[PDB]
Amino acid sequence: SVRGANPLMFRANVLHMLLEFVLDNLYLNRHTGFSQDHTPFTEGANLRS
Amino acid sequence: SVRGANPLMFRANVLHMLLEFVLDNLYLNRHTGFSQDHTPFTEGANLRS
Repeated sequence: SVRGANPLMFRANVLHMLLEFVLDNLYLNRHTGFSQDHTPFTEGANLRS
Repeated sequence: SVRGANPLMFRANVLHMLLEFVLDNLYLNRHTGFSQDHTPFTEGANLRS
């Protein structure tokens, strides 16, 4: 069945899933730049772009 | 909006304005001639022409 899955394989699958969840997130957070807020919504904070 | 200024930039703007107010007035007062006046109300005064 295409709509179905075998339960005894659940853990195996979930595990591998988490493994990719990690692999796919292995990056360094890069810094971009800002601009001061020209409105009064915030007290002149620096919003990242 | 074309019309309308931004209040948070008021002092900033005003200051600059005062700066030009000074710069535009940085001159020496030149001495020009006069004329001896005999109008009844300013009799004998030397008005600068």
